[PDB]
Formats: sequence, C-alpha cells, structure tokens
Amino acid sequence: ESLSWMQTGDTLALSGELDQDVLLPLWEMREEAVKGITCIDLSRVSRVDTGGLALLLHLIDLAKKQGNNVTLQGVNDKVYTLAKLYNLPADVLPRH
Amino acid sequence: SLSWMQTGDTLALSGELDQDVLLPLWEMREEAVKGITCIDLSRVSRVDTGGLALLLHLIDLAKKQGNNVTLQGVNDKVYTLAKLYNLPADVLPRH
Amino acid sequence: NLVDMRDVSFTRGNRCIFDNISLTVPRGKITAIMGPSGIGKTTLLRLIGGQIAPDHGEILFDGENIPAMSRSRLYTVRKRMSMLFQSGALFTDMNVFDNVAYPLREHTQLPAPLLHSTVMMKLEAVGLRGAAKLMPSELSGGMARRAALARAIALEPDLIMFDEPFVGQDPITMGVLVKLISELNSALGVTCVVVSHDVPEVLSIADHAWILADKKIVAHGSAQALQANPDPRVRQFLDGIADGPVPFRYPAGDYHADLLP
Amino acid sequence: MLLNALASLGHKGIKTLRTFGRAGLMLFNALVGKPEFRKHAPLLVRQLYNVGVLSMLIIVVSGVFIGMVLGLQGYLVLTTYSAETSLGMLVALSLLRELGPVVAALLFAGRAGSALTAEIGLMRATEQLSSMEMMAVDPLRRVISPRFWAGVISLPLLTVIFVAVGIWGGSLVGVSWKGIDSGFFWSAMQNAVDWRMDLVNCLIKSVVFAITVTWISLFNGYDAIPTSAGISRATTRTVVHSSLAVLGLDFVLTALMFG
Amino acid sequence: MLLNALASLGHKGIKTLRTFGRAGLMLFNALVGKPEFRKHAPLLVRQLYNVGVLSMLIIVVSGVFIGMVLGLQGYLVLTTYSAETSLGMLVALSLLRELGPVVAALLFAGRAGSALTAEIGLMRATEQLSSMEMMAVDPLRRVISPRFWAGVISLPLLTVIFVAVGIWGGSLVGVSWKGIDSGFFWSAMQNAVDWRMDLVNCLIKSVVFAITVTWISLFNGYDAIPTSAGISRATTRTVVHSSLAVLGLDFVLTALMFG
Amino acid sequence: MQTKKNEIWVGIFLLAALLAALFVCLKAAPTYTLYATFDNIGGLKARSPVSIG
Repeated sequence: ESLSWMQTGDTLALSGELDQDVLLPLWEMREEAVKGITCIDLSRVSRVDTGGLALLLHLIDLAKKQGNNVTLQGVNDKVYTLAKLYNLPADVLPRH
Repeated sequence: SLSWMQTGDTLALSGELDQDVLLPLWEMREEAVKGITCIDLSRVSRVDTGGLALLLHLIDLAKKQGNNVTLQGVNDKVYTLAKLYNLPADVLPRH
Repeated sequence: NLVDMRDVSFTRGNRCIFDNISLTVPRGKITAIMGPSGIGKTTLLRLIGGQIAPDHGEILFDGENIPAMSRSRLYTVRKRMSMLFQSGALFTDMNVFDNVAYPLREHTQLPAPLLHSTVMMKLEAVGLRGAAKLMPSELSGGMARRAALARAIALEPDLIMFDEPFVGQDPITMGVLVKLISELNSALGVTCVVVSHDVPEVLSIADHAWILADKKIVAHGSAQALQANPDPRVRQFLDGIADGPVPFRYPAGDYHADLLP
Repeated sequence: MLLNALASLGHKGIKTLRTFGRAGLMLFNALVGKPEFRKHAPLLVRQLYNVGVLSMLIIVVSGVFIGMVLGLQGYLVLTTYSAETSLGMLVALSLLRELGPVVAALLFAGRAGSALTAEIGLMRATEQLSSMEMMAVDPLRRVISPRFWAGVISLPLLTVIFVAVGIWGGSLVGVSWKGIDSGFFWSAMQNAVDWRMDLVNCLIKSVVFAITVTWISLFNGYDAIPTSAGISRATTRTVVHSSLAVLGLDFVLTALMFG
Repeated sequence: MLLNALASLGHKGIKTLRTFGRAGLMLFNALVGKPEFRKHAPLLVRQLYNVGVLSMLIIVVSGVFIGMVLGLQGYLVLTTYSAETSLGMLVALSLLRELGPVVAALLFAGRAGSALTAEIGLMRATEQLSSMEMMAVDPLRRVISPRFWAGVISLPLLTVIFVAVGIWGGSLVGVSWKGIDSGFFWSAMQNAVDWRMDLVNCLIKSVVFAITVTWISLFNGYDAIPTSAGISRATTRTVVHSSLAVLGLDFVLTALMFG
Repeated sequence: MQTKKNEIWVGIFLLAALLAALFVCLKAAPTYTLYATFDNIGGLKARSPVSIG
C-alpha cells in the first residue's frame, strides 16, 4: 500500500500496488510528472483494479498532446486481462 | 332435445346430453330409478362434463334397491373422459 | 381454422406493435406463438377475445366477425373461449371451490347436488381435489396456476388461450403444466394457443410455431422444420447465443470523448 | 414565445378532458342496464361490511374527541356572557351545519375511500377484472354497481353516528366538571324547532358528499397502471381529490342554503 | 367459555408490544448516531420537495375554502346581536385555537403522510433497503433520517400558511357583499392576541402534531410485507392511525394552556 | 368502434354539466331606480331591503 514512484532516467517505475484508496500523491502531482516521458516500465505490481487502470489511461492523454508517443513494457497477466474485458478502443495505449 | 322411453328393465337415452336439457330428467328420476338392470344407449351425439355427472348419479341410487346395473353400448367418447377425470370402476362398470 | 387474422395491425398512440401480421391455427391442434420480451405478446390474445379493437384488420372467427358485434352479441361467443392468464386470475374474496363453479352459477342451470358432482371431478384433471377448501392467497405460484385450468374447462370451450404459461417457475411444476395440455387436447378435443417464450419445452407438444422478430412474421414452420431453417433471426431465438441480428451491446456513442475527458 | 410555450399545454389539456370522459362513462354504464334485485342481494351485504361496518372504529372513537374539544374551547370564550346556558348551543349548531358531513367525510375517505381505490386497483394488477370480462358477465356490474351503492347509503348512516357521538361527547363536560345536568344545558338545545333547518339540510349535504367521494374512489381504482407503483399512486391521489371535493363544494352548498 | 376465551385476546397483546416496541427502536437508531451534516445536506433539500413543496398546493387552495365557509356561517349566528365588528374573534380565534394544526394535519397525512409510507413500501418490495446493508452503510440513517427531519420542520411551516390564508379567506368572504368597512374587522382581532397565548401556543401544538404523524408514516413503511397487497394495506393504515393521533391528542393539549 | 375518438365527446358533456349546474346554483345575490337625498343616514349598509309595511 505504498506508491514508490521515481523519475530519474525518464521512465516512471511504479511500485507497490495500485488500488482505489491510495492515489493522492500520484493524481495531484501529475502535471509536472510527465513532460518528456517516452517509455514507462513497471515491475513491482501484483494486481491492477479498475480504479488503478483508470490512472494509466489518463497519463496517455497528457503525453499525446506533448508531441511524442509512449510505449509500455513489462506487462503482467492481470493488466491485459481486464483490458479485453472492458473493451478498450484503438484511440488509447495499445497492447504492444 | 333429450328424450327417453320407458322399457321394461331397460333404459335408453336418445338425444344430446348438454348442460341445459337435463331439467325434466332430474325432476322425474325418483319414480323411475327402480327399474334398471342394464343401460343400452345408441343415439347420442356428445357427452360433456355436465351430462357425465347425471350418469354417475343413476348408479348409486340403483345399488340401494338390491340389484346392480350393467353398461353396454357405451361410445368411445364417454370412456375417454373417464380416464381424464380419474374415475374408478365401481361407479362406471366397463369392459 | 378457428380464427383467421389476415391483415390485423395494432398501433398505439406512441409505439406500434403489429403491422400486417398473419396468424393461422386449425382446430384440434396446439400452436405456439413464440417471441422475445418487449413486444406485445399479451395484447395478441386481446384481439381474439374482443377486449380491444384493432386499427386496420379483422379476425375471422370461422365465418364470423369479431370486432363488429359489440352490441349484446360478443358475450355469446366469449362463453367458449376461457382465456387463461399468467398470474392468478381467480378471485380472492372466496374459496377455490367457488372459483371453478363461478361460470356454472350464472350460465348453466344445474341443481345444488348435481353441481357438487361436476366441479369436484374437474379438480382431479389438474390434481387439486384435496385442495378445495383452501384460500387462493395460501397457494403457491405453481399451484394457483393449475386452479385456473379447471376454471377454463368449466364451459367446454373450443379455443383456449394460455397467456404466458409456466414462466418463472421450478421444473417440478413446469413438467406438470406441459403434460396437462396434451391430456386436454386428445381426450377432450380443444384448441390450445400458447404465447410463451420458453423454447426447449413448448416445441415437444405444439404442431405449429410462429416466431416473431422485428415486429413481423418471420417463421411459420412446424415443430421439426424450425430447427433446420437457415435464417439468422429464427436461429437466434433458439439455444443460447449472444450475438445475432439484435445487438446486446449499445452502439458507438463517442466513447473516446467521455472516457479521458 | 407563442408556439413553444403552448406545445406542453396541449398534452395536459386533452388528457384532462379524457380524465372526466372515462369517469362519467364508467358510472353511466352501471345503472341504466337491466334491474336485478335478488342477484346483488348477497353482494350488497358483503360490500356493506367493508364500507360502513369496518369504518366504525375511526368515526365513533374520534367523534367523542371532536365533541369534547367543542366544550372545552367553547367555555372559556363565553365566560363574560353565558358560561352555562350557551354551552350546549354552539356544540349542537356547529355539528349539524358544517362539522357533520364535512369532517366525517375526511374520515370516510381515509378508511373506506382510500381502500376502495386499492381494492379495485389490485384486481387489475393480477388480471381479475380481465378474466371476468372474458365471460358473459358484465365486469362493470359486479365490482362497480354493488360497490357504488354501498358507499352512497353508508355515509348518511355514518353521519348520524358521528352526530350522536358529538352531542353525547359534549355532554361529559356539560353535566360534569362544574356544570348543570339538564337545567341550563339541554334547555338551550331545542331552539331549532323547524324540521327544515339542521335536519333536511344536514341530510342533503351528507348525500352530496357521499356521491362525490365514492366516484373518485372508484375512478382511480379502475384507471390505474397494472403494477406495484400504480396502485399506491392512485391511493394517494384519491385522498387529495376527495378532500378538495368536500371542501370546495362546502362553500357551494352553504351559499344557497345559508344566505 | 372462560379458558379458551383468552386465546384470541391474549395473543393480540403480545403483538401490540412488539409493534410499539419496534417503532421506538427504529427512531432511536435513526436519530442518535454519527452527526452526518455535510452528507445529509443535499438529502434534506431533495426530501423537502415531495413533502413541503408538493403538499403546498392542497393547503393553499383549502385555506380560502376554510375561511369562506367559517366566515359565512359565522355571520348568521351573530345576527340580531349588534356584534358585526367582533368577527375577528371568531374567524381568526378558532383558526388558531381549535382549527389550524388539526385540519392541516389531516391533509398532511393524506398527501404527504400517505405518500411517505408508499415510498418506502415500494423500495422494500424491490429490496432497495436491503441493498444498502451490502454497501456498508446504515439503512436507518440514509433513507429514514433525512425523511424524519424534513417532515418535522415542514408541518409547523405549513401551519402558518393555513392560518394566514384562512385569515385572508375570512376577510375575502367578510367584505364581499355585507357592506362592512375594513376598519371594524381588523379592530377586534388585535384583542387577546399576544406572546405565549395564541400565536406561540399554536406553534407549540403544531410540532407535537408533526412528530406523531411522521412516526407512523415511517414505521409502517419500514414494517410491511414486500408484496402487491402489503403496500396498499400499510398505505391506508397510516391515515386511520394519524386520524386518531391528531384528534386523540386534541383533548390532551386543550387541558394545558386553555386558549 | 375506435378507442381514441369516442372519449373526447363524453368529457365535454360531463364538464359542461358540472359547470352549468354551478352557475345556476350561485344566485345568492330591468332594474327602476330612484334617488333621494338624506341628511343623516346612520349605520345603513349596502343591499338593504326596502319594505312597505
């Protein structure tokens, strides 16, 4: 239940667990968090719920208006399983 | 439309056993029930659930006199409704 | 044929139901009129009884007009219909014994000892002879529906209309009501009209299927030729599949414009 | 703004004319038919038990309380003119003019008028009136004709019990609690010796306020949505429409008989 | 019997204590609890439209219909008395002491009190109150608590509208064709009207007539059989119980502070 | 017959019957008029009945 996120090598490394109760230090400080991020890698996660997946969709719209794109690697099984259930369109970050 | 004739130890029903023509047969059944040893009906069109209850009442009043009655010449439409209403064999002797 | 609905069309003030449909049922047969929920399956049997008049069309009652005898003449045709309803259509201010004998006290002229011999044996056809002095509010969902079947055969009808039978019940009493239709069709000789939507049990007793789709007549086959029909709308009303002609998913309503903003 | 503002008024102007259209057509096809007296003879006693006998647990036990507060509040206001002689004057005159057929009409429409709507509306939910229509029996003569006549002759029969519980209810404060028994109390009660005032006009207002209550009680129960919410909606609207029919017509019935 | 005679009366006494015992236990848990102030702030405004605003139409149109009959009948009894200037001590004094919170409470139980019972009964048949227990919230503090405070602050507010329109309704029928001026009618009305006598004491009896009406409308809506007949039986049950709780408490509230 | 046109003709008869009966029952109140001059009338109100005997 800890948000141990860091940004040193322009890659947001998310640690802990994304739930619907601990989102305050990552939602308020989101304007100056992503400015030139082109790759997001996360490894220390266990399960992502619907409220935790809603934060990852909002970071794509903040990066698409900057000019560059972003690719994501290190996907778990629980991330892409709920993505096919919720029927995400082609206008968001894909399964690449 | 229902009419019957008086034959010696023989009853015959000629007509239709509907639910509205059973008026003169029900009121004149006390003095005629003691002379039946066999039932022979030939000219009938249809026997519904209203005419079947009259035929069941002509068996119990004849058993208290001392003798029993028989049933011959019964059409297949009467025996089909006996199995639907689950009627036993003592109130309707069949063969 | 008993009723001949040639070009009947029912249309309300807001939403229409029927537009040039055709129904055909013969005597002595069982015809199931199947259809999904939402459409007017209850109002289809109301046009035969004459409770409501259609806008355009007529019902030919084997050589007799249905909606053209609303002056002291529809009651003489309504005595041989005995429409059975989905819920409990019997009265609650009396016992269940007076509910079956209720058409016998105003239409037929039967004496009081003779009435006890023609009503008590009617409950043996449905299996409710011991439950004769019980209140209708004390009965269950499947037990109260069988009490209306003995009331339907109280005047020897010719066209019985079952408005949504054996729906929302346990399979114990669901197997009872499907057997009582076949016992009253061959031993009595009446015509039964079923407008239920339960597919895997009404096809074993009926002889004509009429599947309604896109508020029109799309199927008129028998109970055996219905499964071999290469139609996307007819086969979707069969054994459970999700996708088909009707969509279970709502259409595109700009999902990208309201998710992220 | 001449076409958009009048578009919504057309939807609430035609349906209001059709509201009174089915109300007068239902009552018309209930008494102009064939007259039977022996067929509705067991049916009239059954509906009289629900309307008239079960409504005795509200009017009788509360009619003493309305007669009691007319003696307590009618005593301190007349301490300087007549505290014993005119004690029984304002009790018998008010209960026989405007408190008789009006106050008891709110108690009649709350028990025998509100439940009459839910009784007819329950038959249309489980399809009881539609099954009776499928036979040769008239559905407007078995649930409407014995039920309308059981409410017309019930409210004048219930008004006199409300009057007799109000005059005797005001007698507990007359003959007791520092009062006279029959010298100055009952002597000032027979001042209305005429049979026209307070006897015919009290009975006239009790019949008029009985037809206007049972008409709306049988109209909302016959015209309702066959669901669980349509019966409870017509039960609430029956008490509101009956309260304005016994208070709005109270000023009409008084202006020609008391002026 | 004598041994079997108590089998029908003694069993009703056990269920009577269980009926009143559950009404006091439901109101104790609905009021004493967590002080939800910011959460219940939009809930009080939502439950004020169907209780205060939707029930405001019936009391306004009956306020002019309660003064035009009282002011017209009060003119004939004061004939041949030379007391036509003392009309303010009859149309405004009886609407504040006798009438007022009694007649308006009978209309509150028909419009707002009857609809409050059917609202919880429709949500109990659909099991909406049982679904609040699965969301880890208190069902007695979310659907019962904003409905109790919205009815206890509306009926004292609707009492003043019933008095002020009824006072103006008595002045409408007063100077209409009698020829009296507007100086004699408002002269005797100012007498015997001061603090803690008639204006405050009408507000004292109004809030007591608001708790006992809304207690029955919330108890029978919470204690009902979830079916099609249980909602309609509890809808007409609150009108009879409120008619005996308002008129039954009239004899108690008259003995204290006469006037 | 139909069910949408036969209902609007019944409500125009019942509402007119409840309105015409209200106007005839509210008569609670070639008229030749005279004039006369007084000096001290007193407490006479309007619509007072004049009587001969």
